[PDB]
Amino acid sequence: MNSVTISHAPYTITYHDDWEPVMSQLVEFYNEVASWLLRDETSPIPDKFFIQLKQPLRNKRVCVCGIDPYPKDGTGVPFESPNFTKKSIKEIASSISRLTGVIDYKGYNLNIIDGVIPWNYYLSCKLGETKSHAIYWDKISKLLLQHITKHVSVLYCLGKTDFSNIRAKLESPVTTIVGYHPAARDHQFEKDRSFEIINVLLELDNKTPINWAQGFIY
Amino acid sequence: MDVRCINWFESHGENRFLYLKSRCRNGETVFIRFPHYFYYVVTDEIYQSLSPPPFNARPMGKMRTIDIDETISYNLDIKDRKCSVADMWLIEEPKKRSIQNATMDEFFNISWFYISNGISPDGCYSLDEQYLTKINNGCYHCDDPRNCFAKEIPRFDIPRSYLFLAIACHFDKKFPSVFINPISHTSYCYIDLSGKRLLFTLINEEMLTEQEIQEAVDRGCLRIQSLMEMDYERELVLCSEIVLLRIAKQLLELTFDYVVTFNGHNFDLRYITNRLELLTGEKIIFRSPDKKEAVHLCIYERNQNTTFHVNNNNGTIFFDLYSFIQKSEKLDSYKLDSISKNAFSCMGKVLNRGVREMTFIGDDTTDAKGKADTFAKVLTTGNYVTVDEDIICKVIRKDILENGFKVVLSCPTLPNDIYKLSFGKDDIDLAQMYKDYNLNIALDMARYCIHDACLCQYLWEYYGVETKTDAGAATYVLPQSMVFEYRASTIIKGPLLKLLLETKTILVRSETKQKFPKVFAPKQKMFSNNVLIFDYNSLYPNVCIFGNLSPETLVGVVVSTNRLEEEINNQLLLQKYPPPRYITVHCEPRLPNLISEIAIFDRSIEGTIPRLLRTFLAERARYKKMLKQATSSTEKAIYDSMQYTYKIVANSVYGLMGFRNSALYSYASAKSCTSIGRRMILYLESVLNGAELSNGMLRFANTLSNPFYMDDRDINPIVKTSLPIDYRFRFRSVYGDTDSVFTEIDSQDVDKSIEIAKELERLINSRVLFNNFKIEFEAVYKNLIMQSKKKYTTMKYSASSNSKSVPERINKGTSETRRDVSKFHKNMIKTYKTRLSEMLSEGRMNSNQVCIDILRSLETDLRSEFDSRSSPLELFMLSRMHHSNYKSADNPNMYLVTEYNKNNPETIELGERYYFAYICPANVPWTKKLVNIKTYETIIDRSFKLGSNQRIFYEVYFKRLTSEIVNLLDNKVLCISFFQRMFGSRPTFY
Amino acid sequence: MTSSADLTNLKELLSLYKSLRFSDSVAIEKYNSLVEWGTSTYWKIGVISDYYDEVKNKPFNIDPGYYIFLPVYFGSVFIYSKGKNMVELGSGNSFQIPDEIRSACNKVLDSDNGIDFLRFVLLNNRWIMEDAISKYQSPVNIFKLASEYGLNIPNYLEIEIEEDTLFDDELYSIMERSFDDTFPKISISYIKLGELKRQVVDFFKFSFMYIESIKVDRIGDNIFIPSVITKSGKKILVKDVDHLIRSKVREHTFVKVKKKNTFSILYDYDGNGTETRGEVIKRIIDTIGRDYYVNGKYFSKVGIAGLKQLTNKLDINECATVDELVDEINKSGTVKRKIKNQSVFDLSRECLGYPEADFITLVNNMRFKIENCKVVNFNIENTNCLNNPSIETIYGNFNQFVSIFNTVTDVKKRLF
DNA sequence: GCTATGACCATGATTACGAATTG
DNA sequence: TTCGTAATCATGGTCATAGC
Repeated sequence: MNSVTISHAPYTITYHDDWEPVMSQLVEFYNEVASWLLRDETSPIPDKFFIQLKQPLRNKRVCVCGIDPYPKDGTGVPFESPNFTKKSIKEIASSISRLTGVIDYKGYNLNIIDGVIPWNYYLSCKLGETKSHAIYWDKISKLLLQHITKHVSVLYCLGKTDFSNIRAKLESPVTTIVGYHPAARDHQFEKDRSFEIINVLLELDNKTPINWAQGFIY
Repeated sequence: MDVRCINWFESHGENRFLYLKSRCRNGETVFIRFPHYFYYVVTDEIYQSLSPPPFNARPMGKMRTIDIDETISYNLDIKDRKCSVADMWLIEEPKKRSIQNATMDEFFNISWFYISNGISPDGCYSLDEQYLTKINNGCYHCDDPRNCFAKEIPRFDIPRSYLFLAIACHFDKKFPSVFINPISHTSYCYIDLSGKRLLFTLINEEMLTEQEIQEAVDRGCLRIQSLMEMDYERELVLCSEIVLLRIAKQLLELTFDYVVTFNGHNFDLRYITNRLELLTGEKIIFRSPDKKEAVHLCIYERNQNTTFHVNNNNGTIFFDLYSFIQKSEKLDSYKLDSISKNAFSCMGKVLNRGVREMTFIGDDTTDAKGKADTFAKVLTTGNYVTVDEDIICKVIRKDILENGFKVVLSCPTLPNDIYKLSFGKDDIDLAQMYKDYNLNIALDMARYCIHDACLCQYLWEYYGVETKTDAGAATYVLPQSMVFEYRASTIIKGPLLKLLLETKTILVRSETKQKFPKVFAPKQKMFSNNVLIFDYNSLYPNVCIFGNLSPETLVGVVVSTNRLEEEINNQLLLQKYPPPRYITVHCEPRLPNLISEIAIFDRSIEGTIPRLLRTFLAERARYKKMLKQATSSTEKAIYDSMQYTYKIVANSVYGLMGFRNSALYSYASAKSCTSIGRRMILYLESVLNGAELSNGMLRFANTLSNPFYMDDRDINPIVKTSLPIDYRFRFRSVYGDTDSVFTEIDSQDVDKSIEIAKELERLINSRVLFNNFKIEFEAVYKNLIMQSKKKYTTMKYSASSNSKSVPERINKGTSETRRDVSKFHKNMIKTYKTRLSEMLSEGRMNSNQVCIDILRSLETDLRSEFDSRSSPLELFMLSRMHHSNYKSADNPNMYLVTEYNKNNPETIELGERYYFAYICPANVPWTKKLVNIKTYETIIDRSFKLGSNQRIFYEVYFKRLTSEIVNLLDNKVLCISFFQRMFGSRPTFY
Repeated sequence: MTSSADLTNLKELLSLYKSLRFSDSVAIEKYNSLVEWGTSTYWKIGVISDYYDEVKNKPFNIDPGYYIFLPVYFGSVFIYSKGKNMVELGSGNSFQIPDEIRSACNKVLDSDNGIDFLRFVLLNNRWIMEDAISKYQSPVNIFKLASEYGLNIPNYLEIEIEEDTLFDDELYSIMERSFDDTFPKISISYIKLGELKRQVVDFFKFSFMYIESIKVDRIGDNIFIPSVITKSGKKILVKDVDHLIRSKVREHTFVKVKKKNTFSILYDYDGNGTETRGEVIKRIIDTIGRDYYVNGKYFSKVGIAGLKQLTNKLDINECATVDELVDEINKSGTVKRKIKNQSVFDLSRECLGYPEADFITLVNNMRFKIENCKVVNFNIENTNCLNNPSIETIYGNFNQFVSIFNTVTDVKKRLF
């Protein structure tokens, strides 16, 4: 519940204690880039890059990670839509509906489910482009993904080419399965049912599984 | 239309092709585009059972398939190999499919293209215009490479183009970063097709306040304000950072043939691209020859350590000498300065003396032929010269003679007649010069950067990378951009496939292979006598040829877990499998319960691996013989490159026979090869040890008998020699391994040593060895101290040398660059090694006296140094890089940095290189037991001064010093006694 | 990737983890190999008395209800489970049983997959099922189908009580007399109605007794077991030679004994002795004679005989001459499979009833002079291996072993 | 009764991680 | 790959508890 002051925008980061031991060094990896980030307009606003830091890390088991936020109307927290318009959230909601069997749904937030963390590798992107801020966020992604790995048991990566070199990405060998492209040709995402593979992997290390039906909003 | 190939490369779009870059006689560049397919080998029955017909099928013909799986037998009833003779077809298709019964599924498609079409990767070809269709400017399309590349013409000479670049950025405390540190200087060496060589350097003007621009322009430099108004003829150009980056982008986009940079893939090119994108929204674009695919620069990684590569697709080869040096040669250090020092060196003479500078002369009549020319060529841009590996000199004046060079160097007068000169480290502080930036400093850094750029050219010409690339492409059957990118398991597939196709055999592994699982110590370290070196001529290839060890020639493996069955099995083997048709080799058992394992190999028909090794050896011998009588320098370089390539490829077979995923994997073959090699080295070491040479006779300590089976050779140990009868020599054997053997002789006359070495080599080759095992004389070692072949120091005399010749001071294992011990430590180690070498050569030594000498020398020096306390602090000054990537709980180094930061206005970032030492209050006297030493660590700033109530904790430094000393020497018990008496601890020997 | 094969394999791995036994080798090796497969493709993978509580020895009240009573016998406990081989305690050795028992076990497992395992209590080469645990249903089905097959089953008891039941020594003796079974007993297992937890009770007390000596008695072909005789002359039931060798009994002295209502069993040694194994094994061997060696759980002869073992192990009548021996082997067609599929040296090993480890470490210590597939001479090299007197006895009987090896090589060569 | 084995102590020992030899 | 420093463990004793 503490806070840290920054030279550049948003001038202040509020956070949870679970990021404490490493986030300190974060400041001398943020002041060297924030000058060039603010030159161009970004999605989301400068006040919501670090709102994902609120969620604690002492009760999370499996991680879902993206490559880049939505170019338009991003609200900091990933893989969500207040108006439920985006294609990827529709696809994952349909997959979860087919797996669980529930046929009605109008909202689906990955933040509601316990034991999971909705994450993105790059924390910014200018509208009209994709993964255009890799050089600005490379070391931050290093630090944050490695710190997440210290607690999470299973890692799920969405994307084929974006996550093709995750083996050298981290230093601690943890189980990691890569998903398929959200816009892959032939609708390969429709045949994807990786969630029960995630669950059965979480079976083998003797941990409590996760139920996805609570994440649906009716 | 005659062209010579340069490179072959891939397109990675939705439709993929094969690209060939070639040059004609006049200088024109031609690109050819082929369709690239997926290849498959099938049998006739599967070929006729393919409901969708393949795109095209080619009948390979009769082929014989052999199962090469290995089974363990516990008896003497051995099931024979399963061999199947059938018709086989080779099919080509655009798209990838799965075939359930496809063989030869380990060879690449590019190799299939080369072999099936009969195209050498670098041959000169007279193409036919009938099968070529013009699709663009300079790019043609060919769909039938079988007939287009039919004509073969002899090799001719073609021009080439090169670009070498160097970068100099701004830094003050830490490693440069893109966001805060700009680029100051950028130097280029440029070679076009016309053969003219240009050198230029661009300096940014953002740091050279306007008076300095005006002074530089008045001095002769040129200023530009736009991209289009800069000329390569001018040697120095002053511009802005944006214009500099734009010029860099323009230069890197040209269709060169080689862009060579030392560690440029990790730092230089990446910095240029990132800075260019950061300053302006502009990219560097590479375009395909047919102009339908564009890519951006994005350096990507590979694991082999970590290697970096460029994703270009225009045909240019981006080369990094760092990776090539790491793969090709094993060295102590990989610094550019160290590589330059080891590469360029000469024997120079003193021509003048006095004052603070002296004149050095060098010519072909002093050192060798061509060394002085190389030094003179490097000298054209050189600035600092290293002499005696201790003195760094700033060049004042230089000139190049017709067959040599002359320099004047500022150094203290030192009275001898001949020294050695080399190009090495420069005592230049870039960070200091960046703090007070002026015009003179800018010009000096400009010439430093241009020398760095030309150093890549000098190294490239020195290593012969172009001819090596051509030879590797020709032999390995691979594109020129792929020769130095993969391991041994990938370069062996081409010649292996060619051999399999010509001998029409297929090897099949049909079972999931199991997960199956030595250093030699010299008798004594110090010698004080002459050591003759003999070299085995490719021991593993010849032993594989002699034993016919191949996966398909293995009759079987017999195991036994008890001696009764072992004895009956030996009886049955001698009754059923007798020499010379079969050979039986013992191996160490592969399972804990088994006590004996015997592998049987047939010799009726030559195998596959022995044929490959014999071909490689014969080709290397032919190329050496052809090189010996060659006259032209170009032909000599080509032949040397070819023989080097054959030597490299022929020495990778033994490692591949033990690699599980390799194409030549065989457990029993590798074990048998190792066993026979060890048996041979043991036999030679046993027969040489104790040999005597008296009167006109030479006697060996054991019978000259074949250690495998009886032979018709005479086995009389006494051999008549041709040496004078007055000699009385006794020989001993000390060290021996796979590659070489050492023989000790008690004399210091080197002429007698070399003549006896030649005679003994002749006698061993003619009389002792057998079949195709040979040894050759290498050198004579004087004052040899060794722990192993990794770490030793001695004076080397070549075989073709006389007594009045300059020795080679060979010294390796030690680093002299491992930068966390001390400054006193390294210097005093050098002094002690020199002292050891100087009393080693007296002669009247024996063994347990020089240990005492060194022990009391250490005692006296340590007492004097501890008592006087006269050494300055900086001689005990240590370094460490600071980073927060520390595991565990505390790691008190971070805490120490914290109190230093909170106690001092100076602040250390997370990328600095901070200096530390060991300090203790002066009241403590000399201690015996040691404690946790991290508590004694202190950080030293620039303004820190040693206070009167503390002092340097000498004990750790002296303990490390005496530990490395006691790692040397021969005596044992007195060493632990001394170490106990001084420090009360157990030394860690070896 | 999201191949269904991967998820089916992952369920197979979890099932194997739920059915892992440390004693088994094939299943353990396969599971481990799949572990390396997974940790190579996915860079990481998450990876006896379990149903038995403490034994009750003092009287206490039990909850009224339905009780299933089964007597737990004296003997060595061995295990068998699905998808594995025969399982026992500690050593992991094996033994021979005709395949019709294997067929019956296959019927047991495939007819009902809910049965956890089948455990046997072993004694004097008479080998009968005692109890087992079935999760899905009551344990009635397993032994009722066992007795349906033909093998004997224990006299199970079903007692339904509506009030508190006091479990004292006297009522235990009443139940034991109700069993009226002459075989030795050690405890009673009582099973609830609908609970998978298994619980046992043994009532016992300790006293002191005096021994006279230790002799050995016959059980079966070459099978011999020692037994200690008491003051009262009652036959003391020794589990095996391992039981006595860790009991470390001292002759002509009193020792503690766990006395039953009708029995008095010698229990495991609870002292703090410091005498090492060597001189005490020489003492017991010289007390029992030079003709005896410990081949694990029993003893064996050293007698010459020679020819009178093959017919016993070839499962045929008495033979007199090698010629008629090979003629009978030739005419009897069901035999050559055994003699052909199996080697020679180990045949001469099981023909003489020798232990594997001692004999192999003995044979790996001599030199043998042979001729024409026939051993003629042998000589010993190391003496330290002879520190075990059993090694000395085997070396002494090697004279008969040589003739046995020679004659089996003769018959092997003659037949083919 | 002294001499025997459990918890206490360390010299001398191998085994372990760390982090550099990176540029 | 080597070299260095903690940490852990086992072969040299000693003494309090306790048994023939």
